[PDB]
Amino acid sequence: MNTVPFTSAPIEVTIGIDQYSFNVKENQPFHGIKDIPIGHVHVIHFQHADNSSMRYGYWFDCRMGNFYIQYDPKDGLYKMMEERDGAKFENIVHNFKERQMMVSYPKIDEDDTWYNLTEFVQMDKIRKIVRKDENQFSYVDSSMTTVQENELSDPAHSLNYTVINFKSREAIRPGHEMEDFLDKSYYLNTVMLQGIFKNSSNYFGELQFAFLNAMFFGNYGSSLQWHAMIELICSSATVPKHMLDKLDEILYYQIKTLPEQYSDILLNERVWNICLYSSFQKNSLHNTEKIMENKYPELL
Amino acid sequence: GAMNSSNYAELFNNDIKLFVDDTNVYRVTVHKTFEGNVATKAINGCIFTLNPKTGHLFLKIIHTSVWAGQKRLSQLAKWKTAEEVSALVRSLPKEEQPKQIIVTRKAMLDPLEVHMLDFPNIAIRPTELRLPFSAAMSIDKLSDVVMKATEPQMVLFNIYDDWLDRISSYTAFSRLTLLLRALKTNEESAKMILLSDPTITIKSYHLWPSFTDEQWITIESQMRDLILTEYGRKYNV
Ligand SMILES: COc1ccc([C@H](C)N)cc1F
Ligand SMILES: COc1ccc([C@H](C)N)cc1F
Repeated sequence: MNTVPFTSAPIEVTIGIDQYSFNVKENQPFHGIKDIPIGHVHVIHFQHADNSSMRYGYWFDCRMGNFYIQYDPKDGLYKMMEERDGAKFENIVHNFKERQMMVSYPKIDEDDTWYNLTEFVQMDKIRKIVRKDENQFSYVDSSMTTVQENELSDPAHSLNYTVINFKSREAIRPGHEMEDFLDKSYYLNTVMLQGIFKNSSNYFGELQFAFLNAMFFGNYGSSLQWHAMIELICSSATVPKHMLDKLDEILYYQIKTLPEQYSDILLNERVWNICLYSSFQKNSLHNTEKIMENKYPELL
Repeated sequence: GAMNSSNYAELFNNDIKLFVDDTNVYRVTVHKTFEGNVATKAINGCIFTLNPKTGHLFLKIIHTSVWAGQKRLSQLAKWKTAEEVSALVRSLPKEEQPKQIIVTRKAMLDPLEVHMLDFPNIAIRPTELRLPFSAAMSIDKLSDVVMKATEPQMVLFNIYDDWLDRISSYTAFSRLTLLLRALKTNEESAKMILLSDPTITIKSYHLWPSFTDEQWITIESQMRDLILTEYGRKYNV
């Protein structure tokens, strides 16, 4: 069980850690989150009390280093930092724990939610979408735009998701125009899976990281990326059976975890009605279709 | 974006452009089978591709053999239209290729766009106008070449005949749309109007009769009367 120590909490802030959130008051004695389960990525994120503009946060893996948060009053945000001195870190955490100033990641034992949302997400791939290589952790916020978005203006602060575009030459073989546009199996299996992602675990990883950035930061281009990757599988007549089964489970948990009040902005009517009711895979997403009907029948 | 009444003069400027109408590409006669079921039997069709400024018509004849063994033919027809338009473009010298192609039906946008990805600087646009290009098979010489075709074939016409020697493209397009609207609302009467007296005749190299200026006014008036009427005869007014 790992720990993220906070130098202090000088401004009133809502703090999220994965799917949970809590409130800290201005200058409340607060020095961290403890008992963070090892073996998953995590995200710690922030919504300031004064400015609900800009949700922001850090993706990180405790196995990759000792990380802490200290507020920066110049840039006006809680920043993640790495402490390279192993025993200085241990000694800092131990005093915070002894003084019982850290909140506890309240994982219910029955609860596989975070594993299910992050099954294929790996820090090494996160760092390739979010290029900032001096750090082992990755910053994201509400306003960051995607590479594809900027093709339609600071590159250093972009989300380098894999560009998907159904009306592109990448996607459409010369002389297979109608075929490839109505059955995207070529573009999914040969271009994306074999060529670009190498395997379906990497593809699902990006899909899951897009959904999480959309939900936690309301990153609009992440949401576009999540819907795009779903639609590409659903619009492909030929998909490995194991990918469809996993996709159903992937989506089931995303849909399960989405706040009921955010469904208007984060769910795309066309994509969902097409995937669930019109596409090749309309009959291959039983769990996802059942929860979508019982929870968001309005959208459909 | 879309083409409508406000940006109407754009058609007649010096940017090369084509309309594409696909309404006669896939044509069927529906009939009963021996067993008392229904079956379609297709007949030859055509893509109506027209330069509105010059009047050059590229009439690609769609022979029924193209549908042999195919499923979802109404959807295939939109992609077949798009394949043939894109090939036409590719066959043209660069300086003759269109800067825009305007489809008369929005369902042609995706198929044409996908077939034209190599031409990123050719704009594919819809239109809000309700153009009567479906009545192009009411023109006898066009209907003839289509029905006689035993194979795929491209025939070139000027749908304005020699009109441009005397009138502007704007006026020539307006006469054409009026004749076509008339043929669409009541083909018989429109046709009765056109060849009223044998002194006026259709030249071998033309589609429409050789009318004087003064006779085109009389005809245009008779076509408007026809069109307003049928609108009465239809809504009772
Ligand atoms: C809150 O956690 C820490 C606070 C301060 C430091 C270093 C000495 N700047 C390191 C930590 F790990
Ligand atoms: C990680 O610490 C917490 C997480 C959630 C809460 C409540 C249930 N919002 C409180 C915490 F102290």
